[PDB]
Amino acid sequence: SMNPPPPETSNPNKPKRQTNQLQYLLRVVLKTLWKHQFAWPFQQPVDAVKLNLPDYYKIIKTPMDMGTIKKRLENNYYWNAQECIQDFNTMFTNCYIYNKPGDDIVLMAEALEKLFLQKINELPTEE
Ligand SMILES: Cc1cnc(Nc2ccc(C3CCN(C)CC3)c(F)c2)nc1Nc1ccc(Cl)c(NS(=O)(=O)C(C)(C)C)c1
Repeated sequence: SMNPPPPETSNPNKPKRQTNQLQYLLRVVLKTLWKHQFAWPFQQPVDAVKLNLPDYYKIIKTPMDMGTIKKRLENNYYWNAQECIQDFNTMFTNCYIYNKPGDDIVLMAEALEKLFLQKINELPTEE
């Protein structure tokens, strides 16, 4: 059961912007989660072949990970902050959909999500 191609991170025809909110999502939100001790399972797309999870991409149909988010922010791929915030939320929700309460991977996502929520609570107003 192969891995699908990763989510898109480059598209020259996509309208995109650099807003102060998107700068905050890279410089504060992404950077804080990325350096966390629990970040590594989320730093790249799930390799469901190497992890022996043949059902993963049959259940998770909108995959997302912080490696993809990092590339999108570095490429200024987004139009607005909500688009990027949705990518984070997709990543967390996907984790809770696929896994069981109290699993190690869920505990790791919950720690990252708590920090995520604390940082987006202080999202600056758009200038
Ligand atoms: C982002 C994400 C979401 N969902 C899952 N679900 C998952 C569920 C079960 C397993 C094993 C399957 C064979 N079983 C024998 C043990 C468990 C699995 F490999 C992964 N994985 C994720 N990313 C990830 C990336 C690298 C690794 Cl090494 C792991 N492994 S892990 O066990 O979750 C960890 C060591 C606690 C981090 C996960």
